Amino acid sequence: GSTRNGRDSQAKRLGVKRYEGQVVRAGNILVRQRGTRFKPGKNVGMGRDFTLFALVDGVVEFQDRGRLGRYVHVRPL
Amino acid sequence: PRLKVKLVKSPIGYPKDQKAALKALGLRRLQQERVLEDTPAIRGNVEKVAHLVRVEVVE
Amino acid sequence: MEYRLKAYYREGEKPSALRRAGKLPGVMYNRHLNRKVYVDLVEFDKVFRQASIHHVIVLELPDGQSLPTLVRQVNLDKRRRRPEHVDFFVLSDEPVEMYVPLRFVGTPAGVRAGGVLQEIHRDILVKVSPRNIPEFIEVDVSGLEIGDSLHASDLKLPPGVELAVSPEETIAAVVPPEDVEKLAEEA
Amino acid sequence: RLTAYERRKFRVRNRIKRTGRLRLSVFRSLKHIYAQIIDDEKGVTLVSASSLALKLKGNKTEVARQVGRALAEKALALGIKQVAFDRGPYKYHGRVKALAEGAREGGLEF
Amino acid sequence: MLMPRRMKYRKQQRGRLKGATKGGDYVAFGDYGLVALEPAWITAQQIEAARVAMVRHFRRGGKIFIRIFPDKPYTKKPLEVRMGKGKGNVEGYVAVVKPGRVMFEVAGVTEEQAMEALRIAGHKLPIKTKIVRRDAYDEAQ
RNA sequence: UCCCCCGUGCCCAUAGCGGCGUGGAACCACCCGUUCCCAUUCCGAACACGGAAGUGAAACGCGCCAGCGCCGAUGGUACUGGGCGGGCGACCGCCUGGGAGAGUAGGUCGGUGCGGGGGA
RNA sequence: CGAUCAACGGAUAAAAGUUACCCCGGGGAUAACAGGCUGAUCUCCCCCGAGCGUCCACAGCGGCGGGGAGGUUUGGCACCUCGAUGUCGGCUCGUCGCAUCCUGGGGCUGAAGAAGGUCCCAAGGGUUGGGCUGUUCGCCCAUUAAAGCGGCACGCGAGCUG
RNA sequence: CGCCUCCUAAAAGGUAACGGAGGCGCCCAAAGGUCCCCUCAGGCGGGACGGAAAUCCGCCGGAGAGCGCAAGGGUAGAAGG
RNA sequence: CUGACUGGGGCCUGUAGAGCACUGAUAGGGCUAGGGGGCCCACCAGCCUACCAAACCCUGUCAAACUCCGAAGGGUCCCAGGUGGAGCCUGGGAGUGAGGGCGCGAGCGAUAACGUCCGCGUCCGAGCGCGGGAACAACCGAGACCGCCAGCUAAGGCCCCCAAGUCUGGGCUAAGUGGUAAAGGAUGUGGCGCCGCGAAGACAGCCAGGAGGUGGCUUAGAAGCAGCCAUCCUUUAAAGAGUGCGUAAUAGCUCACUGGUCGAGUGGCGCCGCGCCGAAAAUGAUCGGGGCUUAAGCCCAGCGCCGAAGCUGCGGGUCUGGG
Repeated sequence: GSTRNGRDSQAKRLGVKRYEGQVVRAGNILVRQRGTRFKPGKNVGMGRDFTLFALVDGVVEFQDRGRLGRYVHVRPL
Repeated sequence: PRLKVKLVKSPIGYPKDQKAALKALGLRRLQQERVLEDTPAIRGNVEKVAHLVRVEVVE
Repeated sequence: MEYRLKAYYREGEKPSALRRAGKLPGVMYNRHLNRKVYVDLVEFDKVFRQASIHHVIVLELPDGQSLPTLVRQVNLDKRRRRPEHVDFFVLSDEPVEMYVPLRFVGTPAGVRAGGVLQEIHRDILVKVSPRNIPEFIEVDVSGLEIGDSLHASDLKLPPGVELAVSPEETIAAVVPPEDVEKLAEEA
Repeated sequence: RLTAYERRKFRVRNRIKRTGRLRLSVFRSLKHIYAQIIDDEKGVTLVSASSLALKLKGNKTEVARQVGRALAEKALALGIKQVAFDRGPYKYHGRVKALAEGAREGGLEF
Repeated sequence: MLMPRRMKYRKQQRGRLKGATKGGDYVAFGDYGLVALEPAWITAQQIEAARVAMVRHFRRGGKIFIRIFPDKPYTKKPLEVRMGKGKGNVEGYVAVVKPGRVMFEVAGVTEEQAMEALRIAGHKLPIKTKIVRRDAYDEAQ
């Protein structure tokens, strides 16, 4: 008896890193995601790999706009 | 309101969170009583280990 | 027919107690009202088999109210096939939807030949008058053979009836019977 | 359901909403050109120019120039200088480009 | 016998069986049925044995209604092999059946025939069962 | 300060789909031409300019309709945190807190801000 | 820039087998024996009764399936034991279970009698000799009332043989 | 035997088994940037060759298409042409 | 003061569940392409098909790698509580890196293993210190500083061993079940609910009769006891051209049925509690034993009592922190 299966890639540690109502400095990774489960918004940047991060400082503000996808905002202090 | 709280059952073998809840109320031995102000936080810890402890609202 | 059943307002009693107490927790409502209630288990069963959803059921409230109602739905203990909560639809005025039984007059010629008859929908869906509820709907299921089928469009209706399903919805079919003769192939 | 008109409109306007500078929306009817400054954070029209209101005439390009300078004046009176131009569904050309020149030369920054 | 003609995944995990029958728990098609009473699996050989038993006891007419299906691939390893080194092969296809599951609906049959037929089929199956009738409880569901 | 229209936006279908009627004062649109600006992997279809012959047919706008769609209770339950038990086992009960999805009733043929033009 | 330094955090720039001729250190961290837990497999037992059985489901049978018991097989795990628990077979000596081969008792019969079949209760006693093979096992030989099946570390090497 | 995808994996992440499935060991000078333009699959009806399926037309379609290649995530208010 | 933990609030998640909106799988129908059959058939089409069979629709289900949804929860952060052998930082020293059992959620396995592999938790390890469970590391109780010829309780017990009730009240069981196992079976028993007929008299015990042509498909010549094609009524209690013994022939029996004699329950269902069988393994058996039956079992209600190294009381020691 042999096996074709048995291999699995490494855990990537995706997900949201800072939550709403949480102070962040600019440059902090907000969401480490594949594709855009959250879209960048107010004061929120997104690198080449869809990584959302703080553009300016302040507080994180998640906001779902229904059909318009889930956005993130960095509301300044 | 205040809370006469008598630890009336061993926490041994129970989950460490429950034991830590006992320490939060400062209870250390069996038969140890503590009247403590009923705060929703303290009342939360009491609710967590209510099965391990007896409670009576005194004042 | 008029099937009366005493209705009591469950106030804050735990449903497990009432179901334990021979009481069937239910709730009666319309676009106007909504009330937590309970009944007798054995009473609701006895009437309800007579008083299937096809029929008005007058809940005899404690205050003297006699509600023309309709069992919109009933919850069942799947682990026991036992009713566990009742949905009493307060059959007020302004004609409402329900299910009416089916009076399948006659026997299919094919069924007499040896085929098997299956009733697809043994009840029908109609938004009809609260006080114009025909208890039955007959059908000519005699002129059929094995493989013949009827639909919702062929059912004739009493006055004021509104078929609330697809007219092309088949409801009665005659399929080939179950025979050991076709089992030696399978033996 | 959308149109290349509509899809173009949300296209350019998403692109320009993206930056954050005030937007210069430019509707363009067959007989008129409408232009306004808008703060997407507030959904409030700051300054409103419109060929219809000015009662202009002549070549539509002409009126686009004129209303462009008019809106430039109304805005510069309010201190608004940097503003993102929104060509909307339109191609940046002809009347719309004439208006944009009406604002750039009108003292507006873009 | 009963078996899925194809599937996204050949093998499959066993999985807990606790809980009540989610779907298929009221007499829907036939007049009588054989509802389960204890959670258990039922292979295609067992479903088939109960089916042929029912049809034989009828022996004429009637309509049999199998409201279950053996999709989950049953699995055992080769005989006398040590543990590990892959997963066992697909012995066959079973069907999970929780309590409340109305396994069988027979219609187009006299009461006594369907009753005794469902009784024999009950003996063919590995679970305590209960013959029942289509009811307003069924009609209301 | 109200009605209409035109631009925007927000809420993300209760907002849609579908059918129905309706608007040309104005706006918008359709529309008239293609010399110009510009353009077609061909085409003035589109885009672009000049324009006003006619039309709201279309579109678009508004008002009606629940057929579809979407929203959706209340109860009840699944489930479950926790504390208890039971079961040979599969698994199952009970107390406390939480509590669905489905379905039912029922509801929705949008609401909202900003700025313009018109009107009252 | 030169990597299948791919055993891919890459021991050399550079490397395969064999040992019953073996040896040392360790291990019950781990195998073969046994024991142990499970009972898949196995033996046995019941459920349904399709069908057979002139007919007649059940004298005898018992399709397809189901539910059990035992723990003697082959197995699984690796739990004691690798500063040792000697492993098949035969012999001697037994003892025990009954899921009874005969002997005892009985039921039913497709039991005329006789002979049988099946089941039930029953472990007191018995269960032969030989050929072949290391064999157990099995076949055969001649019998027998019968020529039981198993446990006892597949009993028994501080009892023997090898 | 290294890395990617999914489940396993118990609604944070991480999480084992010689567990259940597939991949990678490249490729693109455009398959990169930017501006501008367009929106698919599919279904129906009509259409010479010509079809089931070429190209064309109209009609219905939120994406079920496509997005170089595994899966997934994402995506037409584009990342698609 | 930041800790564990707790409350408030904010948000993140796709699990259980549920559902079929995607992907599949899927049972039966409608519908119907299309292929299959029959003719009509090649002049090419057309009918019929109880054939298979798209797509679609209806009803009904499944999914670890499906999700229109979706918890309970958990994660994080802010605020508050929280002074603890709490927390953080900086250094020195470690050991450990063979774990195991139990519970729960999973995988593998055979929904086997005192199995293996994970997650959450606990205990042992290291607590083989203590009470109970007879004996027993992880099951129940409970964290052993010491002493006392003190007291109160935990689980567990209170008939003797063995301390505490042959304690009290209400039931059930008769199997020593208790004090071993399943399907399946069962006039076991106790309690239920459900329906029938019950004096225009029940079951029941009896008593008395109980059919005719005679033939149908007539045929292994039995109108009825035989493979069935049948089932007119008739005889003033009306009793079927039968259930079964003789009948490839009559018999005669007996039943349903006719009433009467007795004269009150009887008849049949479903539910539940506790029981029976089902139930055979190997040295001598056994609930730990003795024994135990309105229990000394099981269930329910109590009260009291016993019961540890738990706690309390006294005394003592010692460590940290404060005076």
